[PDB]
Amino acid sequence: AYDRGHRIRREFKQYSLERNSPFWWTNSHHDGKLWNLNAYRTDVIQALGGIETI
Amino acid sequence: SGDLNLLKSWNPKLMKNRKKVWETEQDLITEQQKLNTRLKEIEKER
Amino acid sequence: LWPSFTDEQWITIESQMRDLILTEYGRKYNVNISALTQTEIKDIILG
Amino acid sequence: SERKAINKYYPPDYNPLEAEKLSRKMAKKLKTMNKSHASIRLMTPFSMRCLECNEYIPKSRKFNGKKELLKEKYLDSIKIYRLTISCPRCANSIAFRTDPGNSDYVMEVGGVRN
Amino acid sequence: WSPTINRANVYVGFLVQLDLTGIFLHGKIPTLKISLIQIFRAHLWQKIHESIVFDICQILDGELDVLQIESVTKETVHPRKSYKMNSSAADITMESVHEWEVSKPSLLHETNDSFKGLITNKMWFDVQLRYGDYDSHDISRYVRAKFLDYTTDNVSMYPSPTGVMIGIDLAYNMYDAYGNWFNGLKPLIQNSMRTIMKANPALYVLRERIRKGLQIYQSSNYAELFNNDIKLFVDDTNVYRVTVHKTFEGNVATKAINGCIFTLNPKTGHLFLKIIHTSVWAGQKRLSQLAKWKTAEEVSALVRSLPKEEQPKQIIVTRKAMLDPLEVHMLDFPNIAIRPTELRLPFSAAMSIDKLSDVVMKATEPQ
Amino acid sequence: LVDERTKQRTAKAYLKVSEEEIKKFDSRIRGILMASGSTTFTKVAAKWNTSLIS
RNA sequence: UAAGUGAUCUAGAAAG
RNA sequence: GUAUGUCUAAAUGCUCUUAUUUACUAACAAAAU
Ligand SMILES: [Mg+2]
Repeated sequence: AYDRGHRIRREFKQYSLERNSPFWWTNSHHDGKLWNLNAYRTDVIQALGGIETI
Repeated sequence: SGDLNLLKSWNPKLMKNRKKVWETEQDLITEQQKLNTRLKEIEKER
Repeated sequence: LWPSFTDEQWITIESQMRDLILTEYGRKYNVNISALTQTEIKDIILG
Repeated sequence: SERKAINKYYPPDYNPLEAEKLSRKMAKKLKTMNKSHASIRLMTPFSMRCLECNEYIPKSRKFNGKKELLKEKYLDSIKIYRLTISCPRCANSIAFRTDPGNSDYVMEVGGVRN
Repeated sequence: WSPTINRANVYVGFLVQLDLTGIFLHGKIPTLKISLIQIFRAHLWQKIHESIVFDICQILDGELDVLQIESVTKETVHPRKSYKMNSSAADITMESVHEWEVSKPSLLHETNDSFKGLITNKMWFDVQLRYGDYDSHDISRYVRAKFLDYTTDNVSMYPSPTGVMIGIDLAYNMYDAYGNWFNGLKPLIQNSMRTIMKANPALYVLRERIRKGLQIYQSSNYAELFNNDIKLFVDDTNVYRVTVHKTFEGNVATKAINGCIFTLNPKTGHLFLKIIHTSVWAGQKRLSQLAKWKTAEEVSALVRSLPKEEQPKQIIVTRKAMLDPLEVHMLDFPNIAIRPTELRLPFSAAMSIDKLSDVVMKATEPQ
Repeated sequence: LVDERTKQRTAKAYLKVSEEEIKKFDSRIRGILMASGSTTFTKVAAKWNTSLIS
C-alpha cells in the first residue's frame, strides 16, 4: 500500500537493467496473476492423443 | 569461455561431485547417529 | 535338526554358545572386554 | 575420417569378447595404461606461489597437469586426487589434493596459497 | 524421443548400423548415438541375444521328453550374428526323436492351429533382436517379414526348412515369434518368452542402462520382525558353492557342488530349502550373477506356491545385492515388500547343520 | 464501447497490435534464437513461452 | 427454391 | 573442435568381478517468472 508510483518505476526499469522484465506492463504483487495456463497444459496432452500415445 | 576446471570430474567445486559427497556424508552420518544412540543407551545401562 | 534337550539343559547350551561366540570374537579382534550384555546383543544379532 | 564417425571398421574376424581378452592379456605388458600420473589439462584454482623460484602463478592459469589417484580416500566412497603442475620459470613439481570436506583443495608440498 | 527422432520413415537418412549393435541410425543424429552406445556398452546387444539363446536352450532341456526332443544343439555362430540384420542363422537347432507334424508358418499368439501340413525331423530357433522405433515398432509383423524373407531365399544357413524366429524388440520390450510348431510346444514357448521378458539378466541390465540414460525413477528394528504378519528370511550365500583341489599333474580343478537356497519363515520355522544341483552350472559364465537370478526365480516360485493366507509381507534378504533381481521377479506380487538389512545374519551356516548338509549332498536333481 | 448512462453498446472499437509492438516481439524472438547454440532445448522453449505469454 | 469441391513450404554432411 | 612440439645409430594358460567412470576433451554457448 506504501509502494506508490510502482508501474512507472517498472516501466523505467528498461533503462536501468540489461535484460528487462517482459511483463513490465503488469506486476503480480499489485495485480495478481492476470492469466493462468494450466488448462492449456492439461489439454495439449489430450490433443496429442492422451498419455499413452505420447 | 573462462574457468576450465568447472568441466572436470575431479574438480570438487563441480556440483555433481559435491552432491555425491553430501550423499556419502548423509548416509554415513545417519549410520553414525543410529550407532551413536545405541552407544549412548549402552552407556546409560552401564 | 537339533538335539532334544530339557529347558535347563537348553539354557545351558545357549549360555555355552554365547561364551563361545564371545571368546572367538576376543581371539579375533583383540577387544579388551565386553561392557554389558546389551552391547553383546549387537555382536550376536548383526555381526 | 571425421570426428563424428558412427562406425569404426573391424576386420572380418573380430570376436569382440576374444579381442577384449587379448587386449587385457597385453595390458599388463603395455607401457601406458599400466602406470600412474596420467595427464590432464587444468586451470589452477588456488592461485599460489612456486616455493623454489617464487613465481606467482595466478588464479585460472592453465597447465598440463598429472592427475593421480590417492589410495587413501576421503571418508569411504568419494575419491581424492593429486594434481601435479610445474612452475613456468623453474621446473619444480607443484601439486595439490582435492579434499571434498570443505568443498575445496589442499596444498601438497608444492607451493603456498595466498 | 529416440524412437521418434531416429525412425524408419525418414526422407533421406543414410542408414548406418551403429557400432557393435543392431540399432540403425537414419542419418547422423548427434547425442542419440552416444546415448545408444552408453546403453549398449560392452557388447550388450550380443550378450542379450546370447543370454536369450541360453535361456531357450535351458527351457528345451527342462522339457526334452515332453515334446519328443532327441537333442538341443546350440550352433557355434559367428559373434556378430546377433547384430547382422541383413542375414541370419539358426541359433538353436533341434533334433526330434519321432517325426514332428509341424504347422504352417504362423504366429506365437494364435489360438487356431492345424498340425497336418508339413512334417519334419529337425527344427531351428532363431533369436532376432531389434531396436524398435515409432514407425516399425510392431514386432510380430517384423518377425513374420523376416521369416518370409530368410526361410525362402537360396539358403539362410538353416539346416531344416522348418523352424521358428523368436524376436524381441529391445526398445519397446515387445516380443513375438513366428514359424512352425508341433502340438503342445507353442504355449510352453510363449510362457518361456514371458518369463524371459520378466527376468533375463541381460535384458534387465539393458533396462537399467536405459533408465540411467533417461534418468527415470520409480539392531533397532529387530522386534518388528516377530509380529503377527508373516515374513521370510532369504539367504543366497550358499547357492553357488565350489570345491578346489590339485590333481597329481598340478591342475587346480574348481568343481562346483550342490548348493542351497535357505528360505526361513521365522514365525513357524519352515525352512523351504531349495537344493540347487551341479547340473545348473554346466557350461556357464558370469556365474555369481546367474546364481542371484536363479535364487530370485526360486523365491518367486515359492511365493507362487504359497496361498494368499500363507504368503509373506516382508521377504527379508540377507545380502545387500539380492534386492533388484527379487524385485524384478516379484512384480507379480507387489503387495510383498522386499526388505534389506544391516544384520550380517548367520544363515550362511545352514551347511554347518548336519542333516541339512547331508540332504544337500544327497540330491540328484532340483529339489 | 458502452455508454455509461444508457448501458448501450453505442460504439465499436477495433484493435490491432501496433506495428512497433510487432517489431519488438520479432526482435525479442531473434534475441531468444540468437545466443542459443548451446542451450538446453528446454531452456529455449521456456524462453519462447515467456516471450509468447508476454 | 440455393450451404459443405479443390490450393499442403520443408527434408542433411564436413569443417569450424 | 579433443592442440602441440623436440627426442629415435642400422613365462604359460586359468578364471573370476560388474544396476559405474582414477574416465578424458573443452576449441563451442551462456537467461529468467
Ligand atoms: Mg578458427
